[PDB]
Amino acid sequence: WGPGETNDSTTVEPVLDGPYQPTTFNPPVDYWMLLAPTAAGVVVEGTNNTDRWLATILVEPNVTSETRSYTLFGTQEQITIANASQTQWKFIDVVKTTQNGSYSQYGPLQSTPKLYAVMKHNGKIYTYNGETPNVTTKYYSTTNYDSVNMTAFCDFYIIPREEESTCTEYINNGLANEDIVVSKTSLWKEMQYNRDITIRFKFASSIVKSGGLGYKWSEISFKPANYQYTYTRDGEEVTAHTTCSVNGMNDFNFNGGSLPTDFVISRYEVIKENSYVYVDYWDDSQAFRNMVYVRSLAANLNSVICTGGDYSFALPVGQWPVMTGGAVSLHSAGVTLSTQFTDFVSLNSLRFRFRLTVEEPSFSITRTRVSRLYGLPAANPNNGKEYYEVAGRFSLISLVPSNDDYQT
Amino acid sequence: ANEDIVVSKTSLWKEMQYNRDITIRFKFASSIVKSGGLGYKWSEISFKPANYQYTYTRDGEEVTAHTTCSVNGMNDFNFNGGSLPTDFVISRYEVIKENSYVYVDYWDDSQAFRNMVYVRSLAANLNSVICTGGDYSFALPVGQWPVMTGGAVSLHSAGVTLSTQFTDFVSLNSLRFRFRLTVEEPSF
Amino acid sequence: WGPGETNDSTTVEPVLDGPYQPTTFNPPVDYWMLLAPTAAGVVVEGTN
Repeated sequence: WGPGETNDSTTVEPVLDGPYQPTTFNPPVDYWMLLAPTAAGVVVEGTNNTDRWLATILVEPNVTSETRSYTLFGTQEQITIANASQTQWKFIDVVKTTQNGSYSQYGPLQSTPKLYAVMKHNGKIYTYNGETPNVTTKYYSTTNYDSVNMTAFCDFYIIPREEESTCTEYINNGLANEDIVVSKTSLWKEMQYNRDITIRFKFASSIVKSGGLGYKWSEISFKPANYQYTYTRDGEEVTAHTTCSVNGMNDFNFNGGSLPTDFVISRYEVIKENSYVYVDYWDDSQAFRNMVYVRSLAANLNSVICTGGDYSFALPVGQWPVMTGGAVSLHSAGVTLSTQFTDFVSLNSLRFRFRLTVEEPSFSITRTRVSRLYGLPAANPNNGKEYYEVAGRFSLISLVPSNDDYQT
Repeated sequence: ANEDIVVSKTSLWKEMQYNRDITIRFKFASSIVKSGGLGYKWSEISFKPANYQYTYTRDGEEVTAHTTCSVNGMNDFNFNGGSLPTDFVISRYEVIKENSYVYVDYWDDSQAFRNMVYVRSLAANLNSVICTGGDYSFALPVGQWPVMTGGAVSLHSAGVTLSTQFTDFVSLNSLRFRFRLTVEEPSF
Repeated sequence: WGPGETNDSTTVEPVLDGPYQPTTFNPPVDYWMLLAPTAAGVVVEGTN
């Protein structure tokens, strides 16, 4: 008995984390900001506003010593620049330490892929430098490293530090027809059973987080959940196993924006009227031993309520949204038998399909305008409970061998 | 309450084996929905159960077989060109891999297939096939239309499942062959 | 004869498209741009 095959909803894998628009933000620590601009000029600025204004500038290839008017932090400034490379773009880091302070150029980096990377760590700003295909990194010590913003005026990505092995190669290279009898005649009769049943089951969810800063998730999906227990019926102790799965779920997604600090749920599934919940039940009882060749199946099962649990999203900053509310009542949508035939043995399953009907209260997510939706979330379907239960009658009509027969 | 009653008397049954030559045919379906906005963001490009009916001569017997093809265990991929309204985005599409399988449900009308109930055991020996991926354009209001190309997956025989839905008097049967996948060149 | 329940999934009502970031582009005809500022000053600019 037991294991069916109804799995789904797997996902792999954001590699660049998506293009982010030109904005001013404060990326985290131990994470590399990767710049791959499309037009020359200013690319990124870093400002602490008391003693540190850094500005990285991209000079086109085959540009000689000349002065240009670049708007650095909202004000025009005459910056002198030169590049000996006829084909390779040149990154220069113009820095000052006062509001009216002097601009001083550091670097350069002559690189064909037009890729640059920066990060903050332990009181310094590390950046890429050197030459291709022999690129390396350098650093500049800076006080108050943890409060400096990094404002980009061009598209960029964010890559974790632990994937430095991928960051380096990124910077380097970029992205007849007959009937045969087998046995003689046999002897079987029909036996009708009436028993009682108490199916105990539980939900399980699969939580896969999107790689990046930590503000956005990738997948919060359902997953089949198994359960074992031991219960009494008419004085006999039976050790019953259950396995709950689902189908026909509806995929909701939230997007606060493309900024790396905006909360995004690329997908999370919910059960509604257009869904079902299957409960595969099996035990080692003698009734189930006999129940192989079955003619009819019926059962008078009661209804069960299932509520949504609270899920706290661990954001770096801000008040954590909490998905709360939601609940659905169930009713047995008949029971199906399945028989999977393997090379050497056969496997069975008795799946009680349960249809769904929404009830009160609705679920919501505070501080977020997407509110007052229906359904039971996949974030925490168990609502902190160890199991749900549905109990009732079981009425079976099966085909079994016969004894004390052949006459009246 | 626990009791044991009888509904019918004794009877006689015979364990009889049937070997038949089967030629299954099937097809796939696509359900491509365009999301709100300009027309550069797609919400879903996903499979759909593909029903197909056909008639074929099996050892001179005309047999009308009805099949329904689907895939299970697939993985969810996506693509992004940017959050700008003119950038090509596909939020979630599905793709079959080695971790997945292909389930072809079916039934037909010949006596041998009308008699496959109370099966004790069974097995099928088939060969492998190939399914390649075709072309499809993405209609954009303004700009060259992206088009897809490449990809191919070979199927190899697997087990069978016989599903019987009972609602309280009746039997509702269907057969279902399974196929394991090996992704084969060309890529997509 | 009837097939069993096949595995499926359906998206439903992604009505709120966006939010997008400040940027420049040529919006197409037959499409309302609905702007929602948060501070005073300029909101949208346009030039031929």
